[PDB]
Amino acid sequence: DLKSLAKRIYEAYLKNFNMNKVKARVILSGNNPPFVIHDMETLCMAEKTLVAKLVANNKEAEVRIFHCCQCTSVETVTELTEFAKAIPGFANLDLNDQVTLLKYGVYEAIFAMLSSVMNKDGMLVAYGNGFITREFLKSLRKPFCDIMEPKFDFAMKFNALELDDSDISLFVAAIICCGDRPGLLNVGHIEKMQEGIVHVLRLHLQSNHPDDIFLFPKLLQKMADLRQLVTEHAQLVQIIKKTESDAALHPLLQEIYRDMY
Amino acid sequence: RHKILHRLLQ
Ligand SMILES: CCCCCCCCCCCCCCCC(=O)O
Repeated sequence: DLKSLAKRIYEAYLKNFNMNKVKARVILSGNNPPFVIHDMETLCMAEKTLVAKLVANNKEAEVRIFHCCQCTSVETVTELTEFAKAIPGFANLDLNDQVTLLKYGVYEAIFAMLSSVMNKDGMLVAYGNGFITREFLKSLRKPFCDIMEPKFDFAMKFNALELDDSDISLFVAAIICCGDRPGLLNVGHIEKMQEGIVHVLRLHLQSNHPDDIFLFPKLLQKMADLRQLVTEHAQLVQIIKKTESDAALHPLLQEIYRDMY
Repeated sequence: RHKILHRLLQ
């Protein structure tokens, strides 16, 4: 029954995401050591080693960084789509509703999972092979210095919940299976799928975190916080699109943001 | 309207 649904969702998470919290923690603790990006010199060194093709010819450092941000998001959306297709029940949905659920859910899920590669000083990037500092990102020229800091702020509080990958996989499934997204065709069926996943999440947190009797409502609130974080992020991305000609937006991300909020 | 997503979903 429900312990099995939880395990199936956790197995789908482990298969489909290149990064998980165990992997990240092994790297962040200190083969393939992460190259630390803390200033312009180390950014340019890291680019030559980790994204060589991007700098083989150059556009401002901030625009190159934002391009790497979007490349990461494109990869994570692909992982999230596979994960979703492995969520028991998702594939029975109307294809239009599958699209809608992913459209509104991917960035909430992205920023939730980003917490796993963040600490108070910085974040893992480039498949675990770079660590870019929080202070360096703050140092970038406006508006690019305003992208990541709200995500670090969310992450520091999210990480203090001490979730593990078995919790996070269910949380991400609950983010995706959300029946109040705009434009859904079969709201009733999606709400029932959501109720099923949230019930499994509730029972799992009771078992896995008997020490924190409010953990489930804390996570319902984090879901609401993420929706607000995404609304704000999309507004910033629109400012960048309109005022930064060199910072082209990738077509999959344009499709996601278009008509979102 | 979401051709890349729709493709990814298949
Ligand atoms: C040398 C590589 C440097 C790369 C540094 C930036 C990588 C950050 C990845 C997390 C990005 C989160 C922000 C997403 C932006 C978006 O898709 O709208």
